[PDB]
Amino acid sequence: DLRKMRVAELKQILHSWGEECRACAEKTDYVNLIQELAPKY
Amino acid sequence: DVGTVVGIDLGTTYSCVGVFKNGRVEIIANDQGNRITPSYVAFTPEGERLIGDAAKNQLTSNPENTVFDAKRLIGRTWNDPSVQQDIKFLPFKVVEKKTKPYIQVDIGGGQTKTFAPEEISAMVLTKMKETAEAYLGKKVTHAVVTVPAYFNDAQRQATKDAGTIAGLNVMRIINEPTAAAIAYGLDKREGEKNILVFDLGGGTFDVSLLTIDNGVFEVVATNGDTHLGGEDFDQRVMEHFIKLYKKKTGKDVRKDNRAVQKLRREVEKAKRALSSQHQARIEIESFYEGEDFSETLTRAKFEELNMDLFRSTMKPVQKVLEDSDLKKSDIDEIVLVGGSTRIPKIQQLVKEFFNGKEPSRGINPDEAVAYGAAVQAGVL
Ligand SMILES: [Cl-]
Ligand SMILES: [Mg+2]
Repeated sequence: DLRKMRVAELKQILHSWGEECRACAEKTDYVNLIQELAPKY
Repeated sequence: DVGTVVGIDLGTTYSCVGVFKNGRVEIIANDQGNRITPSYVAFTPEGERLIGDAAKNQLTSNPENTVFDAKRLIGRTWNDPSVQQDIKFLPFKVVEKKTKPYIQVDIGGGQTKTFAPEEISAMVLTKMKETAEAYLGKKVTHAVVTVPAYFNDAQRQATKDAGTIAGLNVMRIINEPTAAAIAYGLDKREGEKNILVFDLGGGTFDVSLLTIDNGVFEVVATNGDTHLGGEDFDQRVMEHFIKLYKKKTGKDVRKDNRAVQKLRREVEKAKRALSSQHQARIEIESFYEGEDFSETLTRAKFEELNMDLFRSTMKPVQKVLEDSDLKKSDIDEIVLVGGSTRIPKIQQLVKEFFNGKEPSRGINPDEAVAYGAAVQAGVL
């Protein structure tokens, strides 16, 4: 699901929530943050 | 408030700390003036704890009480085939406790003590912390720490635990190849690229293929040799000179740790010198039985002694390209890590492998991982 998306799409999801991935070097970092934040949004 | 967050390369043989300020990273010299610090711990006979240069430099008849290479054990179980292999070449005692490898050493006073790998790495982190605090003129409480890409969850957690024991909140664990790429600003450029990180450290060799997609990395393929590094080149030179000295004097110095230590120190310096000179003179006053040692090493001889080891670095690179089905030409950036990458023959092998493409340059390869860590710490 998440792991299949492009980085631009992961960033799109986070931007739409007004959330930022601070000091997130790798795609896994974006995947992990979206999973943790998903029940909020 | 997390204060000034520093970047720390907690390395197998050497460690490095930097801080981001005024648009760049300052790699911080230790109190002996060195921008890298041996990942070493030892004890004086009187029971004083030495960490870093003092620990590595301390001449001893008892090598079994100097601790190093704890990174080889950190986060691993006793039954890990990697541990069972590694303990065979480590001079200090490693014992099972709590299904885990512990390190047993004499600490002075006819007392021994057993330490978890992460307690040894906490001591190294303490020294790097102190290094940073002396430069910054304030306490440091938070850090970004690097690990090898192949580290598992337990190994990453044990690294964080080393940080906790040292009084550091490790805010991010980041992979070494990614850190080196960040150092060179490769995340700030547009487009999709393939990055090959060629990392020949003091003790380990790591090749990592990274992609970048919209400023974000992915570690796609890794290979290397965990028992190939700069110390192996030094050992080839050691063997050459021990053999030469025995041929010349009839004296076999191998049983004599203090003489061996003295030679190893001078060989490390000679090796570094041969990256920029064609000859290096190794001179030790009172080397053995009060007799002096004086010999020269040419770059050609250095190359001859290590040619198989140098060439062996190209196989993992081929394996990573094959695994990813990438042409040589698909590699957009080559990032070199480790001072062994300054060895002219290693530069030439890499250049020839990649059809004359020039690697990234501008950052000391011994410092690049810390540099990247410090960049990432700079946004926290
Ligand atoms: Cl190292
Ligand atoms: Mg390293």
